Amino acid sequence: LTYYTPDYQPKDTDILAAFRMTPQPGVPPEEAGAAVAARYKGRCYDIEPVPGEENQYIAYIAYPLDLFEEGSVTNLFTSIVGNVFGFKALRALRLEDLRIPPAYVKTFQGPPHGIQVERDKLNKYGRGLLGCTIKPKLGLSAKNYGRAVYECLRGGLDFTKDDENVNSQPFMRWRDRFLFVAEAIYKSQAETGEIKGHYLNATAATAEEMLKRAECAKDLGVPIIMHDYLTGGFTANTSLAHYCRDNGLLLHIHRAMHAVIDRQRNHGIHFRVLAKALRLSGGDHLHSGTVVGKLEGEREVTLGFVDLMRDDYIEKDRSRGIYFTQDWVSLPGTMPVASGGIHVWHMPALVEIFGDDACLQFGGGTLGHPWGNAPGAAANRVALEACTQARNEGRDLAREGGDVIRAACKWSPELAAACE
Amino acid sequence: LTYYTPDYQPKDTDILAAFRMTPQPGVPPEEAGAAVAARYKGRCYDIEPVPGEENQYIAYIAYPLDLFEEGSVTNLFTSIVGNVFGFKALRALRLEDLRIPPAYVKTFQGPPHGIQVERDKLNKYGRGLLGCTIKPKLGLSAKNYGRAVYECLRGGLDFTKDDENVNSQPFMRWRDRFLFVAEAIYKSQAETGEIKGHYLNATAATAEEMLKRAECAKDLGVPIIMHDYLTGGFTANTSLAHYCRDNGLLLHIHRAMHAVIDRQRNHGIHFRVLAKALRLSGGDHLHSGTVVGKLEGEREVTLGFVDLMRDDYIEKDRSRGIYFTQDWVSLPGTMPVASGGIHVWHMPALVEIFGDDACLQFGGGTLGHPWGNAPGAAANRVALEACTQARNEGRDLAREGGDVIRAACKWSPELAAACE
Amino acid sequence: QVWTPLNNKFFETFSYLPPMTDAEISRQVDYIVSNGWTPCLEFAGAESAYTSNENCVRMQNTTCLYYDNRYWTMWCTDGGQVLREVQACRRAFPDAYIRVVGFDPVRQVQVSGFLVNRPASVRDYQGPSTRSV
Amino acid sequence: QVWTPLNNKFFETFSYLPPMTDAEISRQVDYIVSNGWTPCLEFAGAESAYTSNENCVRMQNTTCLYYDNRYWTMWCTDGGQVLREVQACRRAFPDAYIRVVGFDPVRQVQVSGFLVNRPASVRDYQGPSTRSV
Repeated sequence: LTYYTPDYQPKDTDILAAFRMTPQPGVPPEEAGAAVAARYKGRCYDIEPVPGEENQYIAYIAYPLDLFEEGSVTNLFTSIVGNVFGFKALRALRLEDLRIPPAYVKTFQGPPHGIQVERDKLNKYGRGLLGCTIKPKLGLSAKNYGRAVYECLRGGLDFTKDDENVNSQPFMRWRDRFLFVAEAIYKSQAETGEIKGHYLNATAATAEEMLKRAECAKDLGVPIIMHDYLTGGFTANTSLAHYCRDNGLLLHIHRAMHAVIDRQRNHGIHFRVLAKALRLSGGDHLHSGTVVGKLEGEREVTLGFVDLMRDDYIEKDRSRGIYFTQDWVSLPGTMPVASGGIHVWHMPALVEIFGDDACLQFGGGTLGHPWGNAPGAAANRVALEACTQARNEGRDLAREGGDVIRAACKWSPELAAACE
Repeated sequence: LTYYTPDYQPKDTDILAAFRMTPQPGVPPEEAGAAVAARYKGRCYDIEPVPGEENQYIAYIAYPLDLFEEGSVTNLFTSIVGNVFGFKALRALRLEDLRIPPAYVKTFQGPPHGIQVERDKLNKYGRGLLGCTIKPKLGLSAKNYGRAVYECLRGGLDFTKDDENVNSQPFMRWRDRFLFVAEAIYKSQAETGEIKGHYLNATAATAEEMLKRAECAKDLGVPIIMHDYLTGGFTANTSLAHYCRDNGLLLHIHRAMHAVIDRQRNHGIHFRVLAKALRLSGGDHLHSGTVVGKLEGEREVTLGFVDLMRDDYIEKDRSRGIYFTQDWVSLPGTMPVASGGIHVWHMPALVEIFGDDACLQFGGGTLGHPWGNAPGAAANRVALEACTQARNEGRDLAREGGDVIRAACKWSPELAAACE
Repeated sequence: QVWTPLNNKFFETFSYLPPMTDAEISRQVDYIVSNGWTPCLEFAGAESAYTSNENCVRMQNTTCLYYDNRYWTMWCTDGGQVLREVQACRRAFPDAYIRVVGFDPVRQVQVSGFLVNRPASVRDYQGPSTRSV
Repeated sequence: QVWTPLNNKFFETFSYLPPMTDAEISRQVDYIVSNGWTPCLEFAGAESAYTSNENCVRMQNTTCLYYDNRYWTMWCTDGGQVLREVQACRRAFPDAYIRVVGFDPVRQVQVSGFLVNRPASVRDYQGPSTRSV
């Protein structure tokens, strides 16, 4: 096998992939790794069997740096996973991890601002950010959408966001929504005195239309926009990220259509690779998990991709799914956004798991507070601040979250109607 | 006859026309319908005689959807009524109605905002809008035009408008008028606290000049402009409507030269077809009737084209002149504007006939109030609000309009000088 | 007589009629409920009641159709309940204008909006007889 | 109950909790010191405490992410020293909000920022029970 070189030592500039592959019976693992690998040739340098699985192996592939176009996530995905999931010799194939060498990382702009620049621009420190998804999902007029945005933001929420499928429809054209949301953002800012924002959806049919929506957001002076990178495409995302860096706009990224590629354990691309591709292409926030009942998915896997998308240097940790040491050479980090049913008594768990550098999203639209949207937002803000204060005092949140919530509720009438 | 197919069932994508035709003596109706009809061939599928008329028949023509250019009212009118009114075999010919299939409707942008977006932007609900035509028609300087605008708007009127023939003349250039009207609009807004507007005439010789005037209106921040679509042309109107959608401007449409095409019962195009062409091309308001003495024209016909230009789904109703069911598939509606001599005691009738989704225009320039323009505007506003309040209480306006007007006059000194 | 331009502010629908009584407000709310619409209450103090251009300083390109204070603050079965809420809002915020709004639950659009309360403390508005001098 | 929109200003972190006592401030400063960070004190009077768009009039192209009064005025070993400085700042500027800031000395970035003082004289803010009416 010219393409299986177990004695090869990967270079400091090689792009490395870790494939979890299940070959068809009768096909030796070395032959299957050689096929995936097949001066500019990709080579399989390491194959390890998965202990506790049926005929499953991890194949490590090394690609020369000259194979890829500088600063192009599109080309990287075309080269690595263009036509390899269609090999008949493989029953199942799953890309688990990528190693982006610093030499390649330096060719990317990365996220427009990052976590620290975001915190400095918004003047919010020492706590997680809070967001809500305006509900109902669709049918609402731009005026009523703006009213809901203002009501939720004035309560104490830092962000609101358009629904993932809200781009521009007969019921609510995009420019009307942008104008009414801008009025709501400014009203809530004047009322509370804190900087507010709303994830305006710029996702559109053509790059020209998407840039026009970003331009309108820039002309209104609003802080942040939103994009669907897995449906819009890396090419559209990279254009939007370059624009946002040029014009000082924050960029929230929603991972629509992700489960179509990262759900099945045997086939597809693991979300961590999609998260690294997003960080390379550019995004200040990246919807990274759902909290149905509780944070779903293995905690270690979540922590692994959160560290991969946040930290500057992540050492190899197979326990958390890190197959390679990832040096980001000072590329700005991406803030993970945990969305879903974030109930008030579940805030301590998520604050403990994520820390301060994350945005908790109430994608359920809240509305569970009997008093209204604004008091519900206040209750959430009070709960988050109380949990953060308790954690800063040395309390163990996983053991005293209920006590902290009760103690905060003892003095908060808004949280009292929420804790019931 | 290859073009008369009485057994043909029109497709869901066919464009249907209902022609009222009077053939020359000796010409059978089937032959005349075949001629008007004559894979891409128009066909006469239905002919009904008009009971109570002399040799008058209604011919139904079906045109394939592939015949027309997407989003082009110009092409639609070229295809349907390009050269068919010049047939010698027809003594008279009148296009009565059109059926625009949803497939075609979806290719049009439609009105820039529509009625509901207009109400939300202007923050005016539950009542008709009020407007005045600045008088004298011509000769007034831009300064004096602005003074008249400010005086009429401060009284309580929601809109004022340029005269139909006021575009740009030696006596009053257009940019001077735009600036003085902007100052007047802002002064009246500051004084009353309500959002005001003035229909600035953008109708010009070249599309470039028209877009420049629209651009000036956009740069002043004023809310609304005006266009003469039947004299400027559908091509110019569609450009202006696209611009207004792009830049968040309202668009009032005046139907100059309409009677040259929709007055005679035997020849021409019925106003309802022109109203549907305007709604397709784009317009937030459309001058739809005159109130000389009282609302002129058959009430049912007026109600029919008002419903056709307002509602989303209008079922076939031959009593009101609806020859076909019209599905608008969520295209924004157009607000009808009834202008002319709207006297104070005639307000209850028009409020009953039109409802809240209409603009009543005092094209006479008011001035009949002995006190001034501003108190006359107030009297009109008081009368309209009193009629609306009475209608909301369950009163029958057509029977108690005088009582409501008197009761409002009992407490309104401004209306007392108007009711005399 | 001359329409006074001093302290003569207005609030759109029904603002040019004399101040509505409890029975008139009740009848208007009953009309809103009869149509199938939902009534709610908006309120704003004198500092955020009238339209303004305070935030236009942050905008470029155009400010067409943008005005501040179009949104008020939100405060629904029949006229009596809305009247009770009107009294509650009056007691809680005596120096605030109260506005009754209507919302079509099917189209999800605002269909109604009329002022029902003018703070006696604030004097930015005139009375039916003092509107002309 | 209804979140009050009148005199209900807030100052980001820990602003929605009841006013922190000396022991609570001390514990927060000890947390900042434990992480290896440097605590300092910021203060601003009521005229320059809230965000504003006063200087946006001088700008073109865009004003995205620009807000005035984000910077306060600067006023660091343990909680007791920072508490003593808090009392000193209170005495020197009684009508000024005081904010404790944290700075990571290695990354040279701000890592903390919570208000620890609200001037009794100023009434632009509510209390934990008066936040809803």
